[PDB]
Amino acid sequence: AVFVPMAFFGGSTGAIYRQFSITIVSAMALSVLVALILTPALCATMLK
Amino acid sequence: LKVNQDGSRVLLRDVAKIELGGENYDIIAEFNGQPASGLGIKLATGANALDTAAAIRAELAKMEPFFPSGLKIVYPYDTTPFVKISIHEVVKTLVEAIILVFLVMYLFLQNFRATLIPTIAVPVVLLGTFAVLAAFGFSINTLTMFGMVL
Amino acid sequence: DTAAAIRAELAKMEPFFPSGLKIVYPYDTTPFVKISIHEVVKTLVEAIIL
Amino acid sequence: GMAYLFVRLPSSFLPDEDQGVFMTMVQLPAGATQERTQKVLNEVTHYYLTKEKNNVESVFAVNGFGFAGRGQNTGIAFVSLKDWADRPGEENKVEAITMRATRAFSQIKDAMVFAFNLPAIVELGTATGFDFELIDQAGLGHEKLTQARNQLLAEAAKHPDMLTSVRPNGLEDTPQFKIDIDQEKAQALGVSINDINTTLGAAWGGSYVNDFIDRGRVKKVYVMSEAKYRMLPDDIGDWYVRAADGQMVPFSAFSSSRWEYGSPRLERYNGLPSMEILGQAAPGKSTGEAMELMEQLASKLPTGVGYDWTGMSYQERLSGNQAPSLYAISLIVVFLCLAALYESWSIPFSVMLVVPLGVIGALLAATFRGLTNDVYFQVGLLTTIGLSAKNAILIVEFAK
Amino acid sequence: GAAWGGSYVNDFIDRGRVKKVYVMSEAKYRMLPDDIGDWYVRAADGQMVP
Amino acid sequence: DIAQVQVQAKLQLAMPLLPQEVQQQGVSVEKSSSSFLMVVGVINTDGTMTQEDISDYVAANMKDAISRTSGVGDVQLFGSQYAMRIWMNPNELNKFQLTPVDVITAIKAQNAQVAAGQLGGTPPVKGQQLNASIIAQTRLTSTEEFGKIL
Amino acid sequence: GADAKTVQDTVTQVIEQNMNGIDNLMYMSSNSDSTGTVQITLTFESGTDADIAQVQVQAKLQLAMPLLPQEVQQQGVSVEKSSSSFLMVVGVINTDGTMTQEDISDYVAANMKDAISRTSGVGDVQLFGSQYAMRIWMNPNELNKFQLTP
Ligand SMILES: CCOc1ccc2ccccc2c1C(=O)N[C@@H]1C(=O)N2[C@@H]1SC(C)(C)[C@@H]2C(=O)[O-]
Ligand SMILES: CCOc1ccc2ccccc2c1C(=O)N[C@@H]1C(=O)N2[C@@H]1SC(C)(C)[C@@H]2C(=O)[O-]
Repeated sequence: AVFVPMAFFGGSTGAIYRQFSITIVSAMALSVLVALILTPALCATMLK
Repeated sequence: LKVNQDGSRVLLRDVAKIELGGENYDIIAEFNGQPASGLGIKLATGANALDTAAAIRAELAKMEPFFPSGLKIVYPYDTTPFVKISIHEVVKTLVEAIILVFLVMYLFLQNFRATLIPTIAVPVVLLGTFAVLAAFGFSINTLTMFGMVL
Repeated sequence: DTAAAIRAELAKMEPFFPSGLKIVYPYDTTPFVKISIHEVVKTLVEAIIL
Repeated sequence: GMAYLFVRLPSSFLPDEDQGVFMTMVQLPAGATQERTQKVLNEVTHYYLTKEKNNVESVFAVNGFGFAGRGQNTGIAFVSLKDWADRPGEENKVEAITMRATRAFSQIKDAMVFAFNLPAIVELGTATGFDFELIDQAGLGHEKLTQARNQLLAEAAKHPDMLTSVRPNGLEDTPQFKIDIDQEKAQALGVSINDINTTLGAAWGGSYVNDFIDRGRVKKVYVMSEAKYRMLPDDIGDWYVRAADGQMVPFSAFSSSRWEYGSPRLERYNGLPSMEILGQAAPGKSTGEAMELMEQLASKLPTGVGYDWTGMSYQERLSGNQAPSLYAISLIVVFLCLAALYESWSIPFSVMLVVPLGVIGALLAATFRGLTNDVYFQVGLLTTIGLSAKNAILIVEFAK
Repeated sequence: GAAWGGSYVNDFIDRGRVKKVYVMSEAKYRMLPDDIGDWYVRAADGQMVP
Repeated sequence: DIAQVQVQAKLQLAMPLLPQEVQQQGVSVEKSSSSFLMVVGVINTDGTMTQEDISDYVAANMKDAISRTSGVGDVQLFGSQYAMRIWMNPNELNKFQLTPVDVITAIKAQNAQVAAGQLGGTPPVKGQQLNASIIAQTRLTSTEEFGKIL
Repeated sequence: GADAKTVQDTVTQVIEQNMNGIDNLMYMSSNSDSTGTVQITLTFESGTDADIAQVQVQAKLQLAMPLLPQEVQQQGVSVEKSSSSFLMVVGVINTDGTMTQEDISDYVAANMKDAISRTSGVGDVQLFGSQYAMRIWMNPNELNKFQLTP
């Protein structure tokens, strides 16, 4: 909600604030997919 | 052109000089004060930039062997090496962000395995981002690679 | 939207007219869509109150 | 302190980087030749070679082709700098190289030679810079449009005013040799008007005749004249056109020699004549202020003279109108999403004033050093809102 | 063709904007069928022919 | 968009086998929607002019701008743009022994712009100081100048 | 050969009145030099497909082509995608078997220029020199000797 509405671009600065969120916004949902899957698993399987 | 009375022939060379020269003498280049020509290729408004410049060397490479004596290619004003530096000083910064994070995870937690879960977490997310930008439409721009560091 | 930009060019032309030249508006499609929005969103409010 | 370090912090778009490559252009005055501009292109090539061996690998000069347009006056050299490793300091960087290069061309030269950065981006988005254009809406000519443009440039430079910088794009105005051919004089002696038009046209200007073959590849054939018989005005009479009565007739018989004043670059905007005005914003003012203080100067001009903003700039900018709208909706949705997982009218507000905590520090590092609020800094703010919300949500989640 | 129907000859300039030039004839010499004979074409022997 | 291109990329092949009168005339391939929407009338109140002076000003100021803006299909001018109109008198032609063919030749000769060369040409001699463009015949402007065609 | 105001209303203005009925358009600029070279730039909205936008502009120029000079028709008329700026600028020189700044420019335009502009979608190529051509230099004194003209 901070990044995606900032990426509603207007004019010749089209792929500037646009690519400045959607790029890193996919990385947010892939890190929440890496924190809901994967990280839970590796911590239980092998820690101390 | 003509045949004057007495059987004399007026030819085109007799009335005018004939040399095989250029069609336009308005411009002439000089590479380091040396007689030269060139090929200033400009983009096609939406082209792939470096992929276009890679195929400029595709045609050029097959032309090289059939040159006369002396003819040699030289490379001024080039955009190609700037994108090679933007990949080699961002993926290098990518590795410097992982190694520096490795030291912070070891100081707070002495366990080697604890400085390993976050080390495999972020590279997996970095690759997943490439798959999203490929499926939607974007590319590996100067901007989207700076998004990987941020 | 095309008819809105017909008034865009026309508006910049108005000031540089000679003496007497004036614009007039017969046969117009614009005001019919303004009535179709104002007597449907008005009917929208009359359906909520009822 | 968060507000004060924002307004005073200037607005750019994208930083002009060292790209390992730059260039410089040339411009000679009214009616220069190929030989005169070549002297200027040589002196420029010497500054980059003998006086800059460490920083320049090569040069690629050109005689009669600038990035403005074309002609025998213009020119352009394409510099290819050495690799980044062999150039250590800030002295051997594009900013410093083009600084003392422009000084050398304004000191020991009698022309208009410059040197500009390699911006990337496009031609637009200079920041604190505009592009005006002056249109002739009514039925005035070229001579009337010239006087209107001189009154616009003069009025800007005579009452500033947190000042300005304004010059034309390329309407230097040079003479043109007109040849009035009297029609009644021609037909009396018995010469066709068709024959006379391709005697003057083919000889001086050249003429496309026919296609021939050379070594396999089909090329063109051109007919013109030896250089020495078409340099000066006195060589007009040397050409003799043939009449129907089988005798020669000189060009001086029917023609008439007299100079005039035209323009070597007639620009047109949208079906009407026009003249580009390349001016920029002040060091104090910035874009929005400069453009509206150029609009009331255009209205004070004579009748049949309107205007239109040509022509990269703009539609709606970035730190201007856009940013307020982007950050506006960003707050609206952040508040809603801190409620689907929380449920209150207090939790959202705690996260909604960690915003100025991270922003005061961001504006401190940018304003202190020689950076500015451009694209890279603007999105650095939103990452800080994601890390100030993140850390504060840990403070709110575990505590509740 | 040029007299009755008109004919596109060449482009000229008027007040800046390039327009067309047309050649035809005064209205009264091309209304009825009897005005055909009023036009005289020139022959090679330097005399007119109706 | 694409359907318009295919239709006008086929008309082009048949263009050479048409009359030379039709080629120079307006050939147009435009998107159609049998019906108008905005029909902007134009009149005069104070400084009165005819139904011809008004039609020229519409076609020489606001017609080219309207058809180009916001994707207009095709504009129909209700009148006509101005043009150097001539009315050949047949009785006066016979007085001086002339035809409409000789009138058309006089306008395609005097009323015509010629492309002259330039002092100090594209390939000059080394050491020339000046370089200007030569002007020759100019297209006639007013009604008075057309009256003085010999 | 034509001067500035010759090309301003014989080539430029003719196209400008016939540059209508185009989908998407912000503005249109123009230039006309004394060297005899005109260049219009029809800018469209942001990222308007440059493929279809190129066709509409050159499917309208075609209708105005018959009302241009016959000199300009046979000359190079071109509608290409533009990106004001170069990227690859391949210089070409000689070292051993020395030739001029004209022999090199012909070989570039008669071997590697046609291949480069066609490959990987190039917008428009600018030759820094000129292709060879059977060049003739008519002497005016020798023409008068045998009674002749250009
Ligand atoms: C390149 C920026 O040239 C600039 C830019 C800004 C200025 C502000 C004030 C005073 C001067 C300048 C110049 C200036 O002195 N240039 C002079 C000129 O003439 N031209 C130039 S630039 C040009 C190439 C568009 C054109 C030409 O040669 O046709
Ligand atoms: C709702 C998600 O809209 C998106 C998302 C991602 C995109 C990635 C690339 C390009 C577009 C988009 C759009 C998209 O559809 N927006 C636009 C659209 O229409 N255009 C843009 S960008 C543009 C300039 C290439 C073009 C135009 O204006 O003609």
